[PDB]
Amino acid sequence: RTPPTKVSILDIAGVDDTLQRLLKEVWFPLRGGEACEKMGYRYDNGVLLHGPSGCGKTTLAHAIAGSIGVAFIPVSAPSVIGGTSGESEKNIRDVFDEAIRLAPCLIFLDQIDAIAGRRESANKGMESRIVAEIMNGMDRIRQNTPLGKNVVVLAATNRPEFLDPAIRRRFSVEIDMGMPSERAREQILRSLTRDLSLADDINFKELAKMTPGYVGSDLQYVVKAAVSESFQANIDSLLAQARAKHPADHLANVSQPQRDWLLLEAHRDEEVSWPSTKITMEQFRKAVSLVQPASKREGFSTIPDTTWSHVGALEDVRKKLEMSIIGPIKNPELFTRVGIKPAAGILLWGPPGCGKTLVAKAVANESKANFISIKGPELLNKYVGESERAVRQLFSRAKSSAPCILFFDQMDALVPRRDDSLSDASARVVNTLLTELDGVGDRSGIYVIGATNRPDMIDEAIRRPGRLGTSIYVGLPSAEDRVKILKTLYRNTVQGTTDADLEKVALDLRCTGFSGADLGNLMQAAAQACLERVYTQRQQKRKEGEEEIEPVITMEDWEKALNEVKPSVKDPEKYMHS
Amino acid sequence: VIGGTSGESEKNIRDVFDEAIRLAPCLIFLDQIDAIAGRRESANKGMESRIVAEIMNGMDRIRQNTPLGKNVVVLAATNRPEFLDPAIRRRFSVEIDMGMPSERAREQILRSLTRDLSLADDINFKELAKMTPGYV
Amino acid sequence: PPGCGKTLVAKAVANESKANFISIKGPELLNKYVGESERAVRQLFSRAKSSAPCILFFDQMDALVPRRDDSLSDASARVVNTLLTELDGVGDRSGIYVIGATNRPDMIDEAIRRPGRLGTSIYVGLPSAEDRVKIL
Amino acid sequence: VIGGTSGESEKNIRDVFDEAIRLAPCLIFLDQIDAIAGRRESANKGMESRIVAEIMNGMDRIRQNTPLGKNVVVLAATNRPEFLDPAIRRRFSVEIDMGMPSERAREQILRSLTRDLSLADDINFKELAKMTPGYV
Ligand SMILES: Nc1ncnc2c1ncn2[C@@H]1O[C@H](COP(=O)(O)OP(=O)(O)OP(=O)(O)O)[C@@H](O)[C@H]1O
Ligand SMILES: Nc1ncnc2c1ncn2[C@@H]1O[C@H](COP(=O)(O)OP(=O)(O)OP(=O)(O)O)[C@@H](O)[C@H]1O
Ligand SMILES: Nc1ncnc2c1ncn2[C@@H]1O[C@H](COP(=O)(O)OP(=O)(O)OP(=O)(O)O)[C@@H](O)[C@H]1O
Repeated sequence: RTPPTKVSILDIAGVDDTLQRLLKEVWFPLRGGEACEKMGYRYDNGVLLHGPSGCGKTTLAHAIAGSIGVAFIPVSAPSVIGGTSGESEKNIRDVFDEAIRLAPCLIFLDQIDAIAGRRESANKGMESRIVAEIMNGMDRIRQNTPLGKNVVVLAATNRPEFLDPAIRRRFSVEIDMGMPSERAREQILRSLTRDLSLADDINFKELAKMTPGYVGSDLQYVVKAAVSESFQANIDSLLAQARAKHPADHLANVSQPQRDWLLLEAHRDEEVSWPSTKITMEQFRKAVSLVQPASKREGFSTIPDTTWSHVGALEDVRKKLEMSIIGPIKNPELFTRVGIKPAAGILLWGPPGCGKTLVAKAVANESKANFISIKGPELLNKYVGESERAVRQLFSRAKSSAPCILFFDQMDALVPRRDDSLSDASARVVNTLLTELDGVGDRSGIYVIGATNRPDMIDEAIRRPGRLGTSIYVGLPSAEDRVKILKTLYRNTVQGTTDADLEKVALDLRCTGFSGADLGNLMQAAAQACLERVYTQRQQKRKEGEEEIEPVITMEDWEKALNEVKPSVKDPEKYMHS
Repeated sequence: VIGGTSGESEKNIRDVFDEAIRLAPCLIFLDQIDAIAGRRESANKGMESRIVAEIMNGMDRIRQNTPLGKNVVVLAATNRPEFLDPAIRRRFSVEIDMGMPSERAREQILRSLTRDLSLADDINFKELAKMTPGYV
Repeated sequence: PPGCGKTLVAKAVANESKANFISIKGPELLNKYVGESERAVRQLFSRAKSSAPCILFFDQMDALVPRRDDSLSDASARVVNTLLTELDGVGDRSGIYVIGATNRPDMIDEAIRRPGRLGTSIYVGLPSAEDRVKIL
Repeated sequence: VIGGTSGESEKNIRDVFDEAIRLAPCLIFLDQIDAIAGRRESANKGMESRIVAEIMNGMDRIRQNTPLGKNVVVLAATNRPEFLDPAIRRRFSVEIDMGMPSERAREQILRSLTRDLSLADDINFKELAKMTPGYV
């Protein structure tokens, strides 16, 4: 005999719509058994729960059992497997036999991909036999049902693709336990906080709002993180106290962590009373900063220290970018009220080294959003079915977590291989990419940025609206802009700043025919010439006559460097026309 | 037809064909054939390829015995012709396409299901069937 | 031109005839398998044949058709040849009318353009005032 | 002959040859040989090359045993000679070309089949054969 367990039903929240559906399907057959028997109509047999790990699949099942008050038969993935080749099958039979005999009951199959995976992926004669046993059992239930047998088979899996298509057909009802909403997260936070003494400054609503792609397990951890952060005060107190009881002078210290450890080791049997303190909103923010879960293994590239102050000029472009990306992320209220859908993607095109890569990062930084950079051919594999699968995976990861900027550097590699016939592998990848782009427009958060030094050979299909429609040109031909760039570069030095010198340098003819990369090089060249002057002068004086070093840079150094240096890019006609 | 040990499956296929040829007139019905005989290139198992071979051998045996007084017709049902091995496709001669279900057919199916239910007078199964395009 | 209402015109014709309509768009045809692509195309025509009158619509044909004038691969060659074969077959029996649409006409094989296949080349545009007000 | 584990395949080949040499007179028929013994350069698997080796070993064993009273002839059928490994080609001595059925050949085949039927006087098998292009 196996009676039900006592689990809290008030623990799970944020699953309003899904729980309602589950109720409808499970309540009628289990609770009103006499009614269903009289009518003669047939009901729901199998309920499959899917979604990521730690989503509360096992808990939901346990809760449902306890709440209804029916008999719970837990079937875990390795619980039925025996030693001899026959005991496993015998046990499966006994499980189903006892289950049909005693009613009402709930059979729960936790982690089903370990028992019934694809029969083509299993070359063993035992695994295929087990799948067959399950099928046979399912049929037996269906036949017995009109008498008074009431058993519902619940099941939980982490991946639907690994399951055998045959068992998928057998199971009729499916519930997706995915990613929660703002309201849902708020509820989860309250459930966890329930046993804690929160301060008045804590607003769970604010936490929930500023918590984008976090799951039930993640929120659980954020609460735990806060607990550890608060108890740092007690650690400091103990350290001071220990250094007074056992001084040990300066013999116990070589470093800081080691000395702390040693003091505690000496104490051992010393019991201390811990005061119950309340948590602040500041402690939660600190805890949040140190958390990185769920989509941590994705390959999340951290945002650099690049701001708008690092980019000289391009003020028009800055404003346009703010509208498109920062507009929807920071002000969702504004967009919903006016009536327009949020963006999908932009394309940065123009001459090399003009700040395209920088702009992408800068925008990501500003928005305080996530950033992923895939450059040129970082997709392709040696196998026949991995490149396409990988692309699919990227979009799946992006869909799961948002806000994020997906950056594709040098699209000049993948896109031109369409207009002229070359390969089959390249064809499959680009077609999958087009497919993935089309399959996303509603439920944004993921903004795709593309960059290319060559706008020439690219397929018009990719350019079409809904895919990468906003074509932003990054070029450089004006005087005012150059002065701003010079100031921006010479801003990051640390007396003598000299503004007048910067303007004059910009005015010169040689400077007119330059680019961002060229100006950077000029600055470096000037610095090198200055070093030569400092070295020659200092060595002569020290040897003949130790003095001080002068890092100052005058105009003579700039003038000499300017005379020598020549431009990189020659013809702008190629970029503009094509 | 699938068993536990690597040999019982093949033995059963033989027994099925043997009893079938012995007793006549009969109709052998192979329901869902893509699970037994899929493409031999897509099956990396040594048992699956062996089963396809057993079916082929059985087919030949029937052809030889036939002029005596053996009358057996092999019916088969599949959901997808692409998944079937081109070899077995060649063996089978007659093909019938049971396509898109009709208005009349849907009406009949609805009646079969409703049979145990107490329907009201305002319900017109004919109207339901008409406004039900691509449902199976 | 791109986005002139090709889909709308196609539906209007189909609706008026009170006939069936099937729409297969560009890359929503391609699979990972090799020998299944040709069998799938055969299946589409078989389904269309079974339920006639029907209009078979192919949106954005710029993908499949240009891979003839220049030697790319073997897979693309088989698919296009099967398509040409399927088109030639349907003409006397009829009931199934194939409509193709593309925003780009340049690189296309003249063989597909020949009368009896996709021979009737109709040029479409969008320059009307009344329509623009409705869109706004 | 192919099994599940890496060894059962080879064991079976041995058993086939062993039983065959023991019992005489017999005819061993290898149907579709390019699937078992293809070119060893085109097969990057360590199992396929090993199987070709097993066949070669078996062939030698027969030659040695022969002067006692062992009478076994190995027949084989293939669709393409170019796909076969040059090594096995050398082992095999006699070759028969079963070519394309011409107008004359088709006429003969028709007669073979009609043999048990009561044909009318208006039937000219010669006319049928003439107007039957690519039939096997
Ligand atoms: N939605 C949720 N609400 C509240 N608590 C949750 C939720 N999801 C998980 N938890 C906490 O995390 C624990 C793990 O839940 P559970 O084991 O049911 O997840 P799961 O999806 O079944 O994981 P797996 O399928 O990998 O076993 C629970 O004991 C619970 O305390
Ligand atoms: N406006 C700018 N401000 C600061 N640095 C710049 C600017 N433009 C170019 N650079 C310098 O050029 C380098 C490359 O910039 P970025 O990669 O963004 O240019 P790009 O247009 O992507 O061309 P490419 O990557 O092909 O060189 C950076 O390391 C940066 O120091
Ligand atoms: N996704 C859609 N599919 C079909 N019709 C649409 C769609 N969106 C809008 N419409 C209708 O068509 C008109 C807008 O025309 P639109 O510019 O979308 O060209 P279309 O040919 O209809 O769409 P598409 O170019 O995507 O095929 C509107 O009056 C609207 O009622």
